[PDB]
Amino acid sequence: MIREERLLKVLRAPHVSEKASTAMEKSNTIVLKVAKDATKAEIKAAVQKLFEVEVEVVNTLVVKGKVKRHGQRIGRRSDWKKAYVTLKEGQNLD
Amino acid sequence: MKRTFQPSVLKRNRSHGFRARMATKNGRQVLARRRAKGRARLTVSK
Amino acid sequence: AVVKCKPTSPGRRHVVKVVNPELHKGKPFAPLLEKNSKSGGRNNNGRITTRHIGGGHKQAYRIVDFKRNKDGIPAVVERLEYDPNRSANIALVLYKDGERRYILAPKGLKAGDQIQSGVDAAIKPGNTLPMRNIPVGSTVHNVEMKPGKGGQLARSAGTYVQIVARDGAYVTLRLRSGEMRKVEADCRATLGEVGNAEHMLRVLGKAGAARWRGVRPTVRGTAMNPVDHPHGGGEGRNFGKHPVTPWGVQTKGKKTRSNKRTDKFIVRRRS
RNA sequence: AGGACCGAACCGACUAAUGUUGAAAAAUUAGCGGAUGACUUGUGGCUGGGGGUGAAAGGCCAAUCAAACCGGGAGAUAGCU
RNA sequence: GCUCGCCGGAAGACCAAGGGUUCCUGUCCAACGUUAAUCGGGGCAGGGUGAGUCGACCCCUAAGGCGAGGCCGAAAGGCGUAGUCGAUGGGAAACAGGUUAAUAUUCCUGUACUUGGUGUUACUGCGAAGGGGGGACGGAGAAGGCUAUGUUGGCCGGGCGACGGUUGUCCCGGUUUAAGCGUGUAGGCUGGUUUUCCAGGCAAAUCCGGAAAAUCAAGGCUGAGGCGUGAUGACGAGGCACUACGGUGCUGAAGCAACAAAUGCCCUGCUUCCAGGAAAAGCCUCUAAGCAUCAGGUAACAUCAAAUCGUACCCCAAACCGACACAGGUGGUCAGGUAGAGAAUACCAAGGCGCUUGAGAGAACUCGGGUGAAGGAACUAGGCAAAAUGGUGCCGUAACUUCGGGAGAAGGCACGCUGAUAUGUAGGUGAGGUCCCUCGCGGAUGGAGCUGAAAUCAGUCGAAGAUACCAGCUGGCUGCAACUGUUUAUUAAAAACACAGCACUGUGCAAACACGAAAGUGGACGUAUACGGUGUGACGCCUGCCCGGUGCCGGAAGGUUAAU
Ligand SMILES: [Mg+2]
Ligand SMILES: [Mg+2]
Ligand SMILES: [Mg+2]
Ligand SMILES: [Mg+2]
Ligand SMILES: [Mg+2]
Ligand SMILES: [Mg+2]
Ligand SMILES: [Mg+2]
Ligand SMILES: [Mg+2]
Ligand SMILES: [Mg+2]
Ligand SMILES: [Mg+2]
Ligand SMILES: [Mg+2]
Ligand SMILES: [Mg+2]
Ligand SMILES: [Mg+2]
Ligand SMILES: [Mg+2]
Ligand SMILES: [Mg+2]
Ligand SMILES: [Mg+2]
Ligand SMILES: [Mg+2]
Ligand SMILES: [Mg+2]
Ligand SMILES: [Mg+2]
Ligand SMILES: [Mg+2]
Ligand SMILES: [Mg+2]
Ligand SMILES: [Mg+2]
Ligand SMILES: [Mg+2]
Ligand SMILES: [Mg+2]
Ligand SMILES: [Mg+2]
Ligand SMILES: [Mg+2]
Ligand SMILES: [Mg+2]
Ligand SMILES: [Mg+2]
Ligand SMILES: [Mg+2]
Ligand SMILES: [Mg+2]
Ligand SMILES: [Mg+2]
Ligand SMILES: [Mg+2]
Ligand SMILES: [Mg+2]
Ligand SMILES: [Mg+2]
Ligand SMILES: [Mg+2]
Ligand SMILES: [Mg+2]
Ligand SMILES: [Mg+2]
Ligand SMILES: [Mg+2]
Ligand SMILES: [Mg+2]
Ligand SMILES: [Mg+2]
Ligand SMILES: [Mg+2]
Ligand SMILES: [Mg+2]
Ligand SMILES: [Mg+2]
Ligand SMILES: [Mg+2]
Ligand SMILES: [Mg+2]
Ligand SMILES: [Mg+2]
Ligand SMILES: [Mg+2]
Ligand SMILES: [Mg+2]
Ligand SMILES: [Mg+2]
Ligand SMILES: [Mg+2]
Ligand SMILES: [Mg+2]
Ligand SMILES: [Mg+2]
Ligand SMILES: [Mg+2]
Ligand SMILES: [Mg+2]
Ligand SMILES: [Mg+2]
Ligand SMILES: [Mg+2]
Ligand SMILES: [Mg+2]
Ligand SMILES: [Mg+2]
Ligand SMILES: [Mg+2]
Ligand SMILES: [Mg+2]
Ligand SMILES: [Mg+2]
Ligand SMILES: [Mg+2]
Ligand SMILES: [Mg+2]
Ligand SMILES: [Mg+2]
Ligand SMILES: [Mg+2]
Ligand SMILES: [Mg+2]
Repeated sequence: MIREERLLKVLRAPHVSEKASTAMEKSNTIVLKVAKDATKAEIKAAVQKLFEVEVEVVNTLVVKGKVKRHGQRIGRRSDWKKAYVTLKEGQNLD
Repeated sequence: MKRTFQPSVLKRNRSHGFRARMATKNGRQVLARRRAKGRARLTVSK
Repeated sequence: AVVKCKPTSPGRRHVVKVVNPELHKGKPFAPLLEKNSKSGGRNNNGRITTRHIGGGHKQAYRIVDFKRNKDGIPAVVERLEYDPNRSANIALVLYKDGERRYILAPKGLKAGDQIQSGVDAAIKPGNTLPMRNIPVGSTVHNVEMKPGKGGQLARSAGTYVQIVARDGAYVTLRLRSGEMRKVEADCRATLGEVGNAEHMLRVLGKAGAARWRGVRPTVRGTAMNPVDHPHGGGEGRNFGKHPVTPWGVQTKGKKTRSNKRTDKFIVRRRS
């Protein structure tokens, strides 16, 4: 059993996107911004517990941070992690 | 023409990297000089 | 059989092959093989210690019985094989108990002959018995220097050692160089000359045949600069100096033996 | 069969012209040599400076070599400008 | 958007290395861009990289590195045992179609596969850090069998022609389909099987190896491709409709045969040669201690798991190495048509470009080319450079020679197209059909159909038929070096180095020698038919005299002579 505190610190935010809206309406897949050290089992357990909903599969990818220039000083945004969580058919989420 | 720098990260880190410097006595003196001078990038190693 | 090649090309003009049709035309015996990694003439410091070595064909090592310890048990000779590691051909023998080994092939040895080590062995080419059991005046090879150490003398393709005397614990040998040396009379020796006597009758014909054997080219010393060699230098071809090594040691005639430990074992030097 | 022949890839660099504040701190164009061999190439490794390596030109060792580079002795010394 | 031109064994496509968001969309034009710029690899904002099967990680080791102890060394430290790292190599498994502005063998649809688990059920010798097998290995060459792929025909759909003709022996386009599973073929290798015994494999062994005897010649292993299924599917020319004119939705014909055919596959094969061609694990098996009815083993079934990291984009390039958006350099993979021996070369397809200043004019001069009267090296240091030769087949071909060569010597003839032989031949392929069978992916016979050189004869056209690109100038005397090779990266490619060969000399093995204060290591897991050094430098005929000087070797009677 994965602890509930970790399950509360795994998920960061939902990711709004044209691709996220397409996968949500077609494949019934939500797109989440997750913690960087979070694994697929921790994500599947978190969505299955905190939302009480049935997860079919989780695909993950790491998003590399961009290099920006505030004024003339260079800088780099953070690497973050993105999860495609495919819900089972019939399941629904706000 | 073929110029003298043909990069390879593996050979770069095996030759000039952190653990290659920390392996020997004189390489540890290299890292002590760069810390005293205050280098931002202390070695090659990314 | 030496075969002069027909001159269809320079590099085949002067080639003499040594063709032996009795050698096995197949793979060697796999358990007796091991890896023989090349050196390039470079020691553990990586520097070149011995020059002119490098390249050549990959060579697997053949484990050869020089100690020859299977006493009493007779062995039949299974087949003759090529060894790239040495000038002499090797013989794959099969003991009665089921062990196979490689020995140096003697002159007249062929497939199907019986060999036997030990003291009570007969005296035919192939047997190995101590030289207090060997008659004076016979030609042996694969001769031990110390008892049980393994054979070290007369291992190259056509060599042999004569036994000229025996005084108790020692026998006096006539080595292939002409040196008369005392060896203990308990050291094993193998009867007969070593096989491939016409090995020296080959002619390589071209430079690549030496590069196949891992012999890099030798730059003669006077073709250098004086920083490189003592012979180097000159405006034209000049050699007004005595021939030395690259390290300044006289070569034409100067002796270099400085071992006072083994001087009691040397009866007469070579002439 | 061949350190065989002709000839592309590939490796090299014999001749001429251009260019010489170049397209290029050595190249282009037209020809040229080898092209199954002592061939060539990728990756990784080893050899360290009076030392390496060198089919040997004092050649090469990061566009630097009759003794690399960097830091230090060091503000060497300079009857010389 | 219509035309034109260029590449097309690349100037197309896919990657590794390397770079690191350069990817896509919106917006901006100050700077950057060798001009303008509304554009951009530029600025700004947002979005984008989805894996049990790809790769890494991981199991394994090579060269080599590190190295407990250890040995050695003023110190630092050097070497190295047990070990542990280390790919560029070995090791389980996924294919097709569809889709996004940007990802896909990653998502979706469909169909598979592998390795681990737990759990039952049947069965019952399990067990290794050990033994054995396997993994597991070279070069060259020859065919044969295939496929990728292409061409033609058939088939289906459409068309009937801006200018003479074109319902036909006419034109255009399409004719696609995988992994897996089953079959086990061409072909390659191999004698099987049973029992007994055994100084071997560090002990053991039922395993391997070796001895016997008996029986059976016929069992086994490997194996491309094909065929069947996958697939009543998907894809599919086109249509039918809406249409933000971008698109979105619906529907969907035929989907066959022959020939040619790879540098790819069978092939880690076969033949042959000498220069004699990695290791370890996974995998299979044998037993050791141990366990004794428990553990574990395999067999089926169920269930669970297969994590983590990379995945955008360039990759020959404007994104890599060159200071540049630099005519340079950069490893691997794919390899269409016509002609052609060909991956050369010419023109094209797919696809991608027109090289980030243009517009005129049409001086000298320079650059790169084209042609040239008569002469033809008189130019010049020198035929430098240009020009010329150039292909296939046949005839023919000198001195000399190491008998191989020289030699493609030199020199010369033919070459297009049409018709006939023969409405397309010889040859290749090989169907129907028939027959046989120990029956199939079978064996004969059979010749349909397809493909298809070359030659002779006759005719005909042009100035010219190897018509373009492509593509040897030849010969004579002579010096040097035998040759192939190598060399001054960046003014010297040579007669210089090397070379095979020859000779001298050292070296008896703890070898000489060399690198190392040393331990040690190379020589060499070699042993005088070996190794090192030196000189000469294929081959042929040869290599003469001098030991006084300088070296080296040998001598040990005398003289001299160190520390002590
Ligand atoms: Mg991933
Ligand atoms: Mg040598
Ligand atoms: Mg020599
Ligand atoms: Mg030489
Ligand atoms: Mg010189
Ligand atoms: Mg000197
Ligand atoms: Mg002179
Ligand atoms: Mg003189
Ligand atoms: Mg050749
Ligand atoms: Mg050129
Ligand atoms: Mg050629
Ligand atoms: Mg000089
Ligand atoms: Mg340099
Ligand atoms: Mg120096
Ligand atoms: Mg100096
Ligand atoms: Mg001073
Ligand atoms: Mg000064
Ligand atoms: Mg346009
Ligand atoms: Mg074109
Ligand atoms: Mg081309
Ligand atoms: Mg940017
Ligand atoms: Mg863009
Ligand atoms: Mg403006
Ligand atoms: Mg501008
Ligand atoms: Mg931009
Ligand atoms: Mg692994
Ligand atoms: Mg390992
Ligand atoms: Mg190791
Ligand atoms: Mg220690
Ligand atoms: Mg060590
Ligand atoms: Mg690898
Ligand atoms: Mg893309
Ligand atoms: Mg084993
Ligand atoms: Mg091979
Ligand atoms: Mg086909
Ligand atoms: Mg018309
Ligand atoms: Mg008309
Ligand atoms: Mg058609
Ligand atoms: Mg199938
Ligand atoms: Mg991609
Ligand atoms: Mg490109
Ligand atoms: Mg440009
Ligand atoms: Mg460029
Ligand atoms: Mg082509
Ligand atoms: Mg003009
Ligand atoms: Mg002209
Ligand atoms: Mg004209
Ligand atoms: Mg003229
Ligand atoms: Mg005219
Ligand atoms: Mg004229
Ligand atoms: Mg003249
Ligand atoms: Mg004149
Ligand atoms: Mg000329
Ligand atoms: Mg010309
Ligand atoms: Mg002369
Ligand atoms: Mg020459
Ligand atoms: Mg040459
Ligand atoms: Mg060169
Ligand atoms: Mg030069
Ligand atoms: Mg030159
Ligand atoms: Mg040694
Ligand atoms: Mg000479
Ligand atoms: Mg003489
Ligand atoms: Mg003398
Ligand atoms: Mg003397
Ligand atoms: Mg004296």
